[PDB]
Amino acid sequence: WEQYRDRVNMLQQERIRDSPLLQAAKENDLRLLKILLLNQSCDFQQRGAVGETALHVAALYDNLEAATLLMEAAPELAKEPALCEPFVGQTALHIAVMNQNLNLVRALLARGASVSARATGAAFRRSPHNLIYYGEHPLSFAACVGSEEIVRLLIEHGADIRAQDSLGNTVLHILILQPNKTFACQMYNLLLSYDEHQSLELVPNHQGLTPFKLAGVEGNTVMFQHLMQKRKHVQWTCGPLTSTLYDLTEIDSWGEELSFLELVVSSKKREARQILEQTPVKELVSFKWKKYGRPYFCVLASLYILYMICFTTCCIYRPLKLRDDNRTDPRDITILQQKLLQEAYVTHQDNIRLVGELVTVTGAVIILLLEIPDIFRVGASRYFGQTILGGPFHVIIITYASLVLLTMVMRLTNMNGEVVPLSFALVLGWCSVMYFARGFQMLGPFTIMIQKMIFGDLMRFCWLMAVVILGFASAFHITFQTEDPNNLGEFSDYPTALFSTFELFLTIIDGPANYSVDLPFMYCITYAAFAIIATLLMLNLFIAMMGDTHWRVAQERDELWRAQVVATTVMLERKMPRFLWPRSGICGYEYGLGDRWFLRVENHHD
Amino acid sequence: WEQYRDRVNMLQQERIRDSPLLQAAKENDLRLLKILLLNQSCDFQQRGAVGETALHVAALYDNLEAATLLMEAAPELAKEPALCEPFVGQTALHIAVMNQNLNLVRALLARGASVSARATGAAFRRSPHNLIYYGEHPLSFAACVGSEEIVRLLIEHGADIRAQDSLGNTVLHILILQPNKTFACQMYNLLLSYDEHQSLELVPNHQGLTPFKLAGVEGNTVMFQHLMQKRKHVQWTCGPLTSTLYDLTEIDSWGEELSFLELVVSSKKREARQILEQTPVKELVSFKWKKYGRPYFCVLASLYILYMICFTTCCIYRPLKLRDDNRTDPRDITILQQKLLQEAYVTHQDNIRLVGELVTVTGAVIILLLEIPDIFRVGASRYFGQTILGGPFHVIIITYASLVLLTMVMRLTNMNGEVVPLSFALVLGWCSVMYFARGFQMLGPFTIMIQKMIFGDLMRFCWLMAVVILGFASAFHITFQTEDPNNLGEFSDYPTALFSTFELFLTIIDGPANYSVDLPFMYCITYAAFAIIATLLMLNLFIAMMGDTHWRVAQERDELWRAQVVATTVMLERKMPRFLWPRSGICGYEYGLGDRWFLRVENHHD
Repeated sequence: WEQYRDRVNMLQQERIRDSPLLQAAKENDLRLLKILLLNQSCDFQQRGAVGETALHVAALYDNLEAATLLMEAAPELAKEPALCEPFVGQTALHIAVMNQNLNLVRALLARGASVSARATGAAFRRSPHNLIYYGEHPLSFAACVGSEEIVRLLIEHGADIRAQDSLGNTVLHILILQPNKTFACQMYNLLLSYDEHQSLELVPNHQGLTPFKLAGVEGNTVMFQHLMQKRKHVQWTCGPLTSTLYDLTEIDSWGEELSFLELVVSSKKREARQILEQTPVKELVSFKWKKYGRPYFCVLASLYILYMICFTTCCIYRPLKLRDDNRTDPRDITILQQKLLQEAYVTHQDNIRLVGELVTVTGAVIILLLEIPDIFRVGASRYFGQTILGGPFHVIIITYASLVLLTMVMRLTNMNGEVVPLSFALVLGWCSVMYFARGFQMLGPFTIMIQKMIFGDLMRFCWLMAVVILGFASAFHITFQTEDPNNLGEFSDYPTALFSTFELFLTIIDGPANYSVDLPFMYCITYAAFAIIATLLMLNLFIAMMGDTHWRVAQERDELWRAQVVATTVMLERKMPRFLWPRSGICGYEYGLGDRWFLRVENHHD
Repeated sequence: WEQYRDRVNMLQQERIRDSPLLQAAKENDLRLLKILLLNQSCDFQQRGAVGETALHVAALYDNLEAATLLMEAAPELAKEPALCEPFVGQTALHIAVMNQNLNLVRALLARGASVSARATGAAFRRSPHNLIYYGEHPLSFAACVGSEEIVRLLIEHGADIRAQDSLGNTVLHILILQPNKTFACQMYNLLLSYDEHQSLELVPNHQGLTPFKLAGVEGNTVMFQHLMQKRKHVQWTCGPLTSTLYDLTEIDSWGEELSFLELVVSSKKREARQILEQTPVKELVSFKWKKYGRPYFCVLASLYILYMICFTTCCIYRPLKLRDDNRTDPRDITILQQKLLQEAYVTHQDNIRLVGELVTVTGAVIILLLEIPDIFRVGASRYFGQTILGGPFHVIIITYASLVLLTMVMRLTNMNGEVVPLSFALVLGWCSVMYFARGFQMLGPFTIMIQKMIFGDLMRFCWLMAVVILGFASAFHITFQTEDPNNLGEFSDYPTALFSTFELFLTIIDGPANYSVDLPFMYCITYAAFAIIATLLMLNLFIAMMGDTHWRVAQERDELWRAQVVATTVMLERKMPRFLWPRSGICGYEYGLGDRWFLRVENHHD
């Protein structure tokens, strides 16, 4: 919260100016500081707003001389941390490390500053309010500021490289989370130089992520390449051809419930799908998709299309009889009604439809039993919100299965009105065939474009379209409110006028005309204005903005489709039985590499 | 006027060649000048067309030797200015300063040229006829030509830095108005070096603008950054984090009736909205919008939508009865008429509609008493013409309120025909909901695109559209003028033919066909030509030009939407009560900075 941080800095500067010791520490006025520190009647434990000492203020404003005379006067101030909520564990060593002062860090370490101090304040937690996240320990601070000498000098004073913060992150995790990806790899190597192993690279955080899995999730492609330099083995280089064995242990994750690939492809960060196009991963997912994933996806698409053909055939042949009562309203055109449950199964064709309806019911039950554990396995927002995992398609297939079971309930209890859930089920279940467009380069990018338009600019067109429809529909309705509806019935009542104005917006019905009668002139003026504003202008502006969007997100559509193919492959390997999905890669016992499994990549370089 | 300036130069060169003294001053022929100046029977006060002396002609053509021999011969020519209308106050010192001749300026200043001479001619006023605007005094001329030595030497001779021209502009104002923004900041610093204070930077012009407010209005972003360097205070720099206090005294304008932000966002210059994206301003307006402006705008949008729902409901349930007379015309389809005032309020539902109509009337009265003082506060052209301030939306909401009160007048006086102002009021009042699209990133840019298309290429499409409609409608009308209108009635008379050709232009009605009868062949030829030229070609050309426009002004649409958000925030703070809008920023009495208010910006720089 910006107001809270501003009010904290208000209090901090007020208590710095209010205390002469903190004021002399902030400025370089060492003289008044000297007369203050020759006073032996105080322990120099004066605190600011957040409980910081004068050594913290001297370290903050880079006053090395004021700081060193403070520790000659009071040597215990190096151990003292700040106390209040934004700075629960900040010491002067943290400020000296973050300011990258070698002499100040040496001077604090000479008098006994703790290297294991945890800055557990709210200003150091991984928060989007905070601009940086350097961890809690001075070693992670030194690794993140890029000062290798402070890292070496802290390790020589006993800084734990295995120290974890409140999120469970070690120094490797925090180094991966840095935006300065260039020298973060060099600092990663420098911290790996003191590993000595129960290795630091295999330590997970509180989310269960190792630094390899965290670099996969966060989309750190530079750190991913740097980490897979240490996991590759060049077999031979014959001319331009090079054979390389890549370790698949931390990528394939064969004996793992939650795999590296699933964590990469279901990550909420945009650059995480750039991990899927790196050298060990792209070849692995390409082999998995082109060898097992595409035929199984085609088979599942074929049986789902046959299932929807059966459901459509059962919908067409649904049991209807002639209506019992007689029509008194001339506007009533209903001639048929639903049969009762006893009347609906007295024919051989009715028994065939019963077999098909049982197939439809057990298919909806199969869909629910196959996707409810997938809701319970991951986050429900992450299940239904990810374009890559198939979120809206999961929404509409669960809705289709629920509508099919609701139609079964209404059929068993003789409830009239099955046309409503049957129509929603037909539309949604057939639109769920567009999930299987992911398997093809032609159809998948266009389906992603359709979804991006639905949740994008069609939604923003709908508000202003409803505004124009409401105004012009009310004008059209009150224009024809005094006229005979038998001559022009497009605006006879207000819902009909709203629907007619919606249809005239999209120009899917003709303009209401009757040349044998005299129409109101306000209809002519209002419809001319509606034709200029809605038809000629807002439709084609929406079409042009859709064309601009289609030009602008074409690349992102392509990475989203490749990530959708990877997600489909991961889901298919996870959910299908293991005998249909053999282990990818080759085992490495003949290479002297143990029971590990490897991917062989042969590449040509000039 | 170019003809006037050309005729002045005609006269000027005619009187330069006509007088031997001015001719000898123009050329470097110092010999004939010497025989002229040894004549002691003349005071050498010969004047040209605009009353200039020979010293002016010598300074114009960079004749230093002729000028100094003129000043030895006639020393009083340095005091003499030109006299006529384009050069009312121009002296030879002005020409010497503008030509950047150090020796000539020194020679004029040695013999008593006035440093306080005001060039009040028409060639020096701030005019779009004039290419440059350097002010009226030689100090502003020296500041604007970029010669720092002439500035220093004029101040050493007593040039007033607080001198104002006819527009009230000081040298700081004129330095801001220069297009050469690079060294204008250096000259601004050089003139601020002699300020000694009642400061020069706090002096307003005749428009009330200080140089800070003028740099805001004119969009001088370089001068704005340069002026906000002197109004910022860096608190601390801890690692990559920097905390800076920015002064909000000349930006927020809390106790001022016309604020800096309002003057920036309602400026008629295009680059002024680039002021709103600078470091102290963008954070301030973002905090103001995201903390108070967006919820108040959402609440006002919700109550306006509820008000239009009430107005639409009162329009739907408007009092109508069966018509008294009988229909003799078979083309007449009117079955209902308006009730009288005594007949319209004899029902409980009629009383509910009366309550809703009173709500509608008091809402229109609230709209008028809320926006008429806003017309009187600013320029009416600037109120109704600015896209950023909401000009056309103000036009249509004032028109809607006027139509509602007109409908009240017709209802009270039993005037038939309320459907016309009710229909215009319904369309315009519902289209006024699109004003509240400014609060959202989805809707606001698209509404700006709609307005830019309405006042842009739809207008230019309408003329050629009316041309094609007139020609083809007249051809269609005279084609079917001899035919039976009961078989094809689209072109029975000329307004119907015009409306039908308008609808066939946009393809919102079908082509007139009747296969049971024989149509004229000229209808087929003319409609084929109309379908090729108007439908296939001009519509899609207008759509393609709209798509090109949508591609080309997308960026400008984005700055216009951000400026609209700033304008909405400024209007909401100005018009709502002060207890709903607390003062932005933090007070600075604990920083040793007085009663000023500051914005704290914490930024990260690597």
